[PDB]
Amino acid sequence: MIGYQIYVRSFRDGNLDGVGDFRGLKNAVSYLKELGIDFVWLMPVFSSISFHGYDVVDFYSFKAEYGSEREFKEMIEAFHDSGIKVVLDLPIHHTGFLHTWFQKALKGDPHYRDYYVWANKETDLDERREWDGEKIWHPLEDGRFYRGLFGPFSPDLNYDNPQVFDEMKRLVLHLLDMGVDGFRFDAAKHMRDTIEQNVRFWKYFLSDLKGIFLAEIWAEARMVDEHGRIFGYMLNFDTSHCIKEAVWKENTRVLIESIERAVIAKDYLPVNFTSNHDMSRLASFEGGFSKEKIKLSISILFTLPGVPLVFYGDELGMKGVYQKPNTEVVLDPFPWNESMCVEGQTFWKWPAYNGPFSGISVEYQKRDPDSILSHTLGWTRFRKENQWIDRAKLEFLCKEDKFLVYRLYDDQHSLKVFHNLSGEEVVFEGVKMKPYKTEVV
Amino acid sequence: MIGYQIYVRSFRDGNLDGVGDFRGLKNAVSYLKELGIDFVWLMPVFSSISFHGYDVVDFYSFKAEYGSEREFKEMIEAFHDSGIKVVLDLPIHHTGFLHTWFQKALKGDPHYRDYYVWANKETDLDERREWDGEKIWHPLEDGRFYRGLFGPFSPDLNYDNPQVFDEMKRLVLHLLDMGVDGFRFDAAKHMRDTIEQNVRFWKYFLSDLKGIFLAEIWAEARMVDEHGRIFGYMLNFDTSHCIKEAVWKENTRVLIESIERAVIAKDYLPVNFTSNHDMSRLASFEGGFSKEKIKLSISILFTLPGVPLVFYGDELGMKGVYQKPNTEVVLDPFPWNESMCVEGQTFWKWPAYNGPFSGISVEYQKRDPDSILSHTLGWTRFRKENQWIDRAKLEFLCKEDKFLVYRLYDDQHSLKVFHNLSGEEVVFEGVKMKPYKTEVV
Ligand SMILES: C[C@H]1O[C@H](O[C@@H]2C(CO)=C[C@H](N[C@H]3[C@H](O)[C@@H](O)[C@@H](O[C@H]4[C@H](O)[C@@H](O)[C@@H](O[C@H]5[C@H](O)[C@@H](O)[C@@H](O)O[C@@H]5CO)O[C@@H]4CO)O[C@@H]3C)[C@H](O)[C@H]2O)[C@H](O)[C@@H](O)[C@@H]1O
Ligand SMILES: C[C@H]1O[C@H](O[C@@H]2C(CO)=C[C@H](N[C@H]3[C@H](O)[C@@H](O)[C@@H](O[C@H]4[C@H](O)[C@@H](O)[C@@H](O[C@H]5[C@H](O)[C@@H](O)[C@@H](O)O[C@@H]5CO)O[C@@H]4CO)O[C@@H]3C)[C@H](O)[C@H]2O)[C@H](O)[C@@H](O)[C@@H]1O
Ligand SMILES: [Ca+2]
Ligand SMILES: [Ca+2]
Repeated sequence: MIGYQIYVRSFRDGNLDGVGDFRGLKNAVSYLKELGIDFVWLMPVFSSISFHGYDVVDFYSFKAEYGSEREFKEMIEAFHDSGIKVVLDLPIHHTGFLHTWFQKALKGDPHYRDYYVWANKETDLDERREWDGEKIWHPLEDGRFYRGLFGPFSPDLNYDNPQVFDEMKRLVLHLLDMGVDGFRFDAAKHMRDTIEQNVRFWKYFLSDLKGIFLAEIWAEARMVDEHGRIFGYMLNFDTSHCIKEAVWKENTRVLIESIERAVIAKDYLPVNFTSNHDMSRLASFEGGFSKEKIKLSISILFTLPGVPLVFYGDELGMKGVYQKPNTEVVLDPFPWNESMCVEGQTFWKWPAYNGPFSGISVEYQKRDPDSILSHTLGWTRFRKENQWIDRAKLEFLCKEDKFLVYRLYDDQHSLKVFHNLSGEEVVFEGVKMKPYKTEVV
Repeated sequence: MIGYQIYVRSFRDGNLDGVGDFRGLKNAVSYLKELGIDFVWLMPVFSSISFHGYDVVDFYSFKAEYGSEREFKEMIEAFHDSGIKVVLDLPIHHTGFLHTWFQKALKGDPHYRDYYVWANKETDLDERREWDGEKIWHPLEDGRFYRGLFGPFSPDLNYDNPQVFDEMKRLVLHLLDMGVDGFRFDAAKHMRDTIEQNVRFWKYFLSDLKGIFLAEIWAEARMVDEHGRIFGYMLNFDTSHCIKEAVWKENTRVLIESIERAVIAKDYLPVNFTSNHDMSRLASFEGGFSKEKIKLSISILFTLPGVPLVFYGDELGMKGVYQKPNTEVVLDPFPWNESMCVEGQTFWKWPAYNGPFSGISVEYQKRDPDSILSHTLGWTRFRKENQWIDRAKLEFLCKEDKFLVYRLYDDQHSLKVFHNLSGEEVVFEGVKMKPYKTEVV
């Protein structure tokens, strides 16, 4: 199993307007299939006014710019015809400020008023986030305060209200009933105010539901476990980082610690990725790094158990440094050819980090056997033929400073991995591990 | 007559995807009618993969994101419904690289190969643009060289060929029966190789047509004059830039030589604009300027013969420093309210020079008489009750380095206007004029 994270608007255009849409997604299948992609994780396809669409104004209507509900379905159909699943990012933790539910709660409506979170005499208004620490309590003139973790325009939904519960669960059944193979529950970590409350929440919420359930609980390995089992697919921020950090600091330690810590034997499938939209792209890790180091990070990712996910463009090494509040710098148009002028190319805005003629397009890299894509095409094909590695067991045979070597095995398999993090050859079991290379014996 | 240039994607959203479209444009009518707009010029609405949309790939289909032909026309009616005309930007000078005809011409199709311009053995392959001075002749793997004054992906059509003419003649007709009121001809200055050939062309092209034919010719007034009579409406870059520079230098000199140069006695209407997408915005003119000098620029614009045009947002003070290749920095989303979060608002990308809570939104300035909007309103409202001023005659009653005074008159009408370009008070014939104020009597 190999995933691929797509930002719809930047992937492929299907109606000749430069804006990525459902039809173009549909025509990109060959690329995905040639990339050995099993399922696509599609960032917010629901109508919101933002560019990233995490503040949904309606879950029952799609983004006009991506397409119609009919077009959405023919893309689902098509993807299946080609054996690929489709997982939709679902930010049900909060609705946009303009969602009709919030618009009503605001205008006094009682039924919807309970759909959201408001300040109570016994509530701390100076309460801030655990990370950036900006307040979560936002004021209305009528002295009213509704809580919103991710800002005043992403009002948190009351998941205490058993009405919201069904209100939403009915939706999950809707998209599923429509074809959606799975969801990527956006912010799964914050559905309720206490760790214990959230676990049970998901317990009930996913009760009688089948399909890929990917959760985003950006936290300490320890917590991800508790939910772990319940979803079946947990986003492994731990290792996703540690691979790059280890390759960067040319040291196996943290990777070894994180492998044992966040991968080894889990009641669920840790989803390990190259990078995502909330951080700098693989190719820009810590002031960006070596073309050969980028590959090594991709090799390690595909030679470790769990489910390997690639954020669209990472297989080409697209550049991008995370920034605020213009987070669209890491959502550049996917470069199909060098001129970025081809039936299908997106160009809704001029590229921030990845412009035309950069030598990083699909049509450019496809040729040079030394390219990051040609390389990734290598491990994606390998991992396609070795789906037994998903649950495979790991056994370290070498924990040196600049190199790692372990063994992946199951009842009827056993493969030995050789990762050299230094840029100077080292030997193990007769094997001559080259600089910054993964060998597979 | 007052104009309004709208970049559709950044104006109003009618399908809740936070992207401008024909439906929101329709919903933006109250705004426009109340702003005193007689006709809106709409930047390229045809299918193209760029964000601006000047490299068309078909003129018979609308930019997916903006909507369908259905919605396009439901909008056309509503605008006509409110006494507003729809002028369309028409990039018929060239086609996009992906446009059908050029793709067929790339194969050799006898018919379409001659729809474009090819280099000859006696053609200076290293020709150059008059201004920035770049290559006009683009190469092709098989030695070929085609001509595209705007880029290898914007290959100009060959107008020595009647088929190209007919082809575009039908188009205009098509869009006209469609209800469109007129066209803003993009690069209307380079339709032919000889300044004589160009006029002949335009003369013959528009010979039996009716509507607002606004030409775009970026040249000395003398050239604009030769084509003048044929279109009837000419975009006036000469005076448009002078009203801005004269304000910036508090030196009426250039303005007078300019008003004399391109506005006085013309056999067609000079269209005077606040600014456009090919240069910085009014508010950012030459390091941008004070809320004072901005109103003064507008004051002057709405008190001169010809047709005053406002590039969307300029009535608000929208900053925007022009630059390339990311020319979308001047196309910031038109801010309806401060939080930029209200049904109809766009946010397809994070603003470049006009982020949220910047005090320039429409809802914010509607509640302040001193705001650039209130000031523009008075000017459009005034010029609305003085239709005679477009065809009006001018003569200078007073010419002083820092303040201008002149007379607008026709047979039954006469008006005195007083402009103060300096920050120091000035009085003329028993009438003081505060710093940067304008007075009409
Ligand atoms: C309104 C917003 O909507 C969208 O914003 C989105 C939303 C809201 O719909 C949710 C998701 N992302 C959230 C996540 O669901 C949440 O739990 C937390 O995640 C924080 C995390 O809670 C914190 O603990 C720390 O996590 C720590 C770990 O705990 C630690 O163990 C070790 O691994 O280090 C990391 C980081 O140092 O930092 C993370 C990010 O900085 O914030 C991120 C941004 C999306 O990916 C994101 O695009 C847009 O993306 C935004 O731009 C927009 O502003
Ligand atoms: C393919 C392209 O499409 C789009 O570009 C678009 C196209 C392509 O269809 C045409 C139009 N604009 C063209 C214009 O139609 C053309 O004639 C020339 O216009 C030149 C002019 O010909 C030249 O003489 C000089 O003008 C002189 C006057 O003659 C002189 O009297 C005094 O006023 O000083 C000025 C400047 O010093 O500079 C002007 C601009 O720099 O270039 C501008 C950019 C549009 O506004 C523009 O958005 C995008 O904007 C681009 O980013 C993209 O690359
Ligand atoms: Ca599209
Ligand atoms: Ca829209």
